[PDB]
Amino acid sequence: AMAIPKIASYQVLPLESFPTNKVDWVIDPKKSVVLVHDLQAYFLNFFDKTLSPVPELLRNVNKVTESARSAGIPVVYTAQPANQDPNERALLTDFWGVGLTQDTEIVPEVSPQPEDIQYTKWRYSAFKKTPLLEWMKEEQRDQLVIVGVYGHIGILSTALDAFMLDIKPFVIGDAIADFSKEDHMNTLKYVASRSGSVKSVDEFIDSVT
Amino acid sequence: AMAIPKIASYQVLPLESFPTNKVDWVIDPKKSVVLVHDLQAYFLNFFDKTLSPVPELLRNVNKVTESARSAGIPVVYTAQPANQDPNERALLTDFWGVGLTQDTEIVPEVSPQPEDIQYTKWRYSAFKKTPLLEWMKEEQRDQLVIVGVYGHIGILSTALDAFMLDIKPFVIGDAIADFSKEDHMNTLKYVASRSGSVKSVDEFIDSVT
Repeated sequence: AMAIPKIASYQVLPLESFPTNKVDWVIDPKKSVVLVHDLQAYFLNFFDKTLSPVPELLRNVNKVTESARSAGIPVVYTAQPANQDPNERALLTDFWGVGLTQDTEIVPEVSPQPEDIQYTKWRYSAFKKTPLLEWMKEEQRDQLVIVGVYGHIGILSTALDAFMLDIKPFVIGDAIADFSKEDHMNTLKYVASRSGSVKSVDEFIDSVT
Repeated sequence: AMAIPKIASYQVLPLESFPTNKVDWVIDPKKSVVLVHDLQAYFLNFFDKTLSPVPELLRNVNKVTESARSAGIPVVYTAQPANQDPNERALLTDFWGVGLTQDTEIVPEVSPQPEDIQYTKWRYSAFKKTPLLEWMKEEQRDQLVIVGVYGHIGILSTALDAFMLDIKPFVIGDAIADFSKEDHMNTLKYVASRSGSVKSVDEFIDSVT
C-alpha cells in the first residue's frame, strides 16, 4: 500500500493553458449541481496549505459555491468517513492502506452552509454507494460542476461515471488540485477530449449570473 | 463530434517497459474471467490491420482465450450494437457521433467459441447497462482479465469500474491496442498505479496453466 505523498507545491494552471473543449455544452443554472469533492482536512493536509495551489483552490471553491447558492444551484459535498470497515473499503486498502481515522471535517474555509447536501464517500467516484445519481434525477438536474481534490483520481472517476450515467460533467480547472501540475493538466486534457467539459471559475460565474 | 482517427502503426510495447505493479494480486484460474473488449471489425478497421500492433494483438488475444478455455476460465466478449437509439447513446454522440451502423461482428481471427458469453456494450465501461457485475457475482469470480481496444477509453473505464465494484482488473499490456503507443503506455501507467494490475500474456498463461 502507498501513502498519499507529501504533495510538493505548484502553480495554478494559467487560464490560457486550459485544453480546448471538444463539446460545446453550456452550464445552465436550472439544470446544474455543484459538487465539492472531498475537501476534507485529511486530504488537503498532504499539501503545505499556505502555498499554491491550495489558497487559490479554496478561494475559487468559495467563488463557485457562493455564485451557485445565489443562482439556486444546489451544492453537494462528499467526505470519506473515518475507520472504514475493511469489507466496505475493499480494494482501496490494497493501494492506499486502511484510510483516514480522523481529520474528516470539511476545511473551515469552504465549510458547508445549512441548505447544502453532504454525502458519505466510499470510492473514487462520487456516484458509487451514494444517492447522487437518483437525487440528481429527482431534482431533474443533469449537469455536474466539479471542484475539489484530487484531479486524476476522484475528479476523473466522478467525471467518467457522470458522463456514462448521462450527466454532463464540467470540471472547473482553476478550482481543483492534484498530486502535481502534470497530473492536474492531464486530468483536464482527458476530460476535455473524452468525458466532459473543462471551464474556468469566471466561465461558471458568467453562465449562472 | 470527433471521428476515431486513422491510427498510425506502432510497435507493441517491449515487456521490459511495462510499468511496475503497486498491488501484488495474482491471476487465479478459479476466480477470473477474461473480457475481450470491443474487438469488432468497426473498431479494428481504424488501423491498417496488416501492420503492428494488429497481427500481434490478435495472436496475443488468441493465446489468452485458448489458455483461459483450457483452464475453465469463462470468456466474455463485449460488442457495441449498430444504430444505437439516440436516447440510449446519449452523451457519446457529442464526442463520437451516431456510432457504428455496421461491421458489428467480432473480428474473425478472435471469433467467439460456442461456450463464450457475448454482451451488448453501451458505454466506455463494460459494466454499464450489462449483466457483467451480477453475472461475475453469480459465478463467484472477482478478477477481470482485460484484452482488446482502446486502452485509454474502454479498457481504462472498465478497469476503474471493476476496481470500484470490488472486482480486481488485470490489463494484459501486450494484448491491448490504442490510438498511439503513448496512449497505450499511459493507460498501463494509470492502471498499475491507481486502479489495477498490468500483466503480460506469458504471465497470464503461467498463472492459469
